[PDB]
Amino acid sequence: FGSSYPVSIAFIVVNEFCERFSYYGMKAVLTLYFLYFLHWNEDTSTSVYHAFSSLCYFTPILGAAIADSWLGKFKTIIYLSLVYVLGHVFKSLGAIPILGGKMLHTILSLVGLSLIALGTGGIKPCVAAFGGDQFEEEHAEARTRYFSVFYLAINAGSLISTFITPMLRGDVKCFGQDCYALAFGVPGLLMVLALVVFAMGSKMYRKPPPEGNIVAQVIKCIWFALCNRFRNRSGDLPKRQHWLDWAAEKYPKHLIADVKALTRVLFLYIPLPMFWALLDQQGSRWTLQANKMNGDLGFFVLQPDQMQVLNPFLVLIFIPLFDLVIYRLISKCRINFSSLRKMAVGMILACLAFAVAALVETKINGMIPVNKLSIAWQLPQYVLVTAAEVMFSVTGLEFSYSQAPSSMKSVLQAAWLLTVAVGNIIVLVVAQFSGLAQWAEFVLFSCLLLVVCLIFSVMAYYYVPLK
Amino acid sequence: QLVESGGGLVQPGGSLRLLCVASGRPFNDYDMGWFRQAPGKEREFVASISWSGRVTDYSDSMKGRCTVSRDNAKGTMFLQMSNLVPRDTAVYYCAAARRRWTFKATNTEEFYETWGQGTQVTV
Ligand SMILES: CC1=C(C(=O)O)N2C(=O)[C@@H](NC(=O)[C@H](N)c3ccc(O)cc3)[C@H]2SC1
Repeated sequence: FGSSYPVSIAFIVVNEFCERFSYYGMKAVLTLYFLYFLHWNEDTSTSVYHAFSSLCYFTPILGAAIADSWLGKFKTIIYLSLVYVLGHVFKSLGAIPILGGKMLHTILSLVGLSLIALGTGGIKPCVAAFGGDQFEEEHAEARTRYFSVFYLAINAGSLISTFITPMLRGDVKCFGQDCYALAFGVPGLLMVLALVVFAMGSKMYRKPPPEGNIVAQVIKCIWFALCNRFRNRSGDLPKRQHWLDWAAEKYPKHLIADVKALTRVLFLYIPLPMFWALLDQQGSRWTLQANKMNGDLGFFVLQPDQMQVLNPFLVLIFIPLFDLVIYRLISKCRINFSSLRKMAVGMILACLAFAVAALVETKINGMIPVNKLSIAWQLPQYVLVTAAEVMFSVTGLEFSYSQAPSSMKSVLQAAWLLTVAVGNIIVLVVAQFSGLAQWAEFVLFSCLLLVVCLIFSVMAYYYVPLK
Repeated sequence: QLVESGGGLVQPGGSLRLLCVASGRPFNDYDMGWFRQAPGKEREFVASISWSGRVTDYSDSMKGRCTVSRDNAKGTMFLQMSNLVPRDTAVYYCAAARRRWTFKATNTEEFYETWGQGTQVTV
């Protein structure tokens, strides 16, 4: 309406919602489909679920490599959305028990899962980079609000999925048997709708062309830089003032600078997988903690598992609260939150959330059940962790964009998602080790988060901003 | 390994509780399931319980209703049938399968490698 926000983002945000919703609709039923339709092991079902999740987390590499080196965005997004839709077609087509059995179902399900992972890893970074690219580089104030609304749409899709998916798998009769075809068809239709709404804004988007084989040039420049300093028995100036400064006999400065910026941001992100792994220990351990506290609430019996819903919901209350109020208040005075202090204070908030969880666990273990904790008293730690997530993830998206060279805007987003992926891998590997008391586990997680925050703050103090 | 099943006769419309005792190796490393072989029939899947007990499945019949559940300590797994009808007058086998990655259907005989002895639960 004459503002600084292009109408085109209206198509992007509405797309991402329709995507996340669909994704969270398909993932939720996934395990059950393995167990009660394909009749797989608990081991096999869990392994396939985790492998699918890891592939979804790691395909952003392929997505960004395509987008920033070839076809640009809006053609990586379009084609990978088509791949996503084909994967959904196979998934739903492989869940109707009328054709084949135990051989066609398995193959179709696995192929659909692979295609879904490929599509997700390549609709994730490219869509965010595209929406950011819709804004002029001078409009960094509106781009932050756009990223806040992007995260808000993601979380709203997650919440609506958690609230609507059981309605689709409850007492349905696809073919003399539970209706898993609908549980995947509805996400498939939502993905198709997301693709349609995205493609309907084609005439409005601000498609910037790719700048060449960015990935190949970056790899070649780094390899030449690391090979040229090898002046073992001789040499006087292998590479001075940086490890990229004498990789300049080729690769003009306009590429050396971009490689430098990418390297700086990657070094900054180095410890983020640890933070993601530590923060992810709140959808499982906190459910176990909630299992040991009263959940009547006096009004409605609240199952511990339902407490998970409090993560997205609180975010929907903090994203507008922060971006519109708290941050504004921080800007009322001289205080300068530089998008890297926001992330550090978010890490600190997560550390405090796990410290509060440890204190609550100690209080639970202090029973002797007159002093039985309600399902409340889990509210403070959820509030703290959700505030940490809001102040970290949105700021990290904006930081990955604003600090990315124009030629590799969707590669820094891929690096962000890959920190998330490595955090997931760390979670997977550490899940097999459990020999500590729950209160000691929470204390250890809080201490580890404090150490991670300290390391990240020290590294971000010496970070050289792109400019 | 070396699963032993113990049941007995019951009356129509009553509830019976079969027991499967596994001895020799840990009971937290085995996916377990129940099968029945009515005289003249091949074998019918009855119920399944995973190694951890979290995942439990029952055949379409599961006459009236069933409830399978294991106790990894002492290796006792039991099946709780409630509304037994003149059918299901069959020997109930106990099948034990180790933990492993596989695409075999958990509700089939091919999936399970260790079979116990039957128990004639007539009605
Ligand atoms: C990069 C990334 C992703 C993603 O891979 O697409 N995002 C989601 O998906 C979002 N998740 C939430 O908004 C949830 N409130 C949430 C739940 C647990 C967490 O440790 C962090 C965020 C965010 S998170 C980081």
